[PDB]
Amino acid sequence: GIVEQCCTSICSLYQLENYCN
Amino acid sequence: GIVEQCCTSICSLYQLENYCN
Amino acid sequence: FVNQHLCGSHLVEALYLVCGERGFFYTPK
Amino acid sequence: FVNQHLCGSHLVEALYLVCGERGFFYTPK
Ligand code: NA
Ligand code: NA
Repeated sequence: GIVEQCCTSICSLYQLENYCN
Repeated sequence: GIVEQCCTSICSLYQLENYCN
Repeated sequence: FVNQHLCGSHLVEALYLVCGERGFFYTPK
Repeated sequence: FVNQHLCGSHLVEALYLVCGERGFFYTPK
C-alpha cells in the first residue's frame, strides 16, 4: 500500500496519483 | 459531503468518523 | 480540534488524527 | 515535495496537494 511505497520507500508522483479519486 | 458539513458549517467528530474507512 | 470550521489541509489533518490506522477518504467535490 | 520518504501527516499532506479537488483515499494499514 501507500505506506510501503511512500513512507518506508521513497515516494513518487506516479504512486501518489494512484490514490487520488 | 464533508466540505458542506465541516468546512462551510461546523465540523463534528460524529461527521468526521463517517469518512473513516 | 474537531468542533470548528475545518477547510483544506486543516480538514485533512483532522481526518488523519481521528481516523488513525483505519485511514479515511477525502472527497472535496 | 513528493520525491522523498513521506510518513503520517507528511504523506497525507502530499496527497492533498497532488490530488486537489479529485480528493484521495489514505489507507495506512
Ligand atoms: Na487525538
Ligand atoms: Na503544487
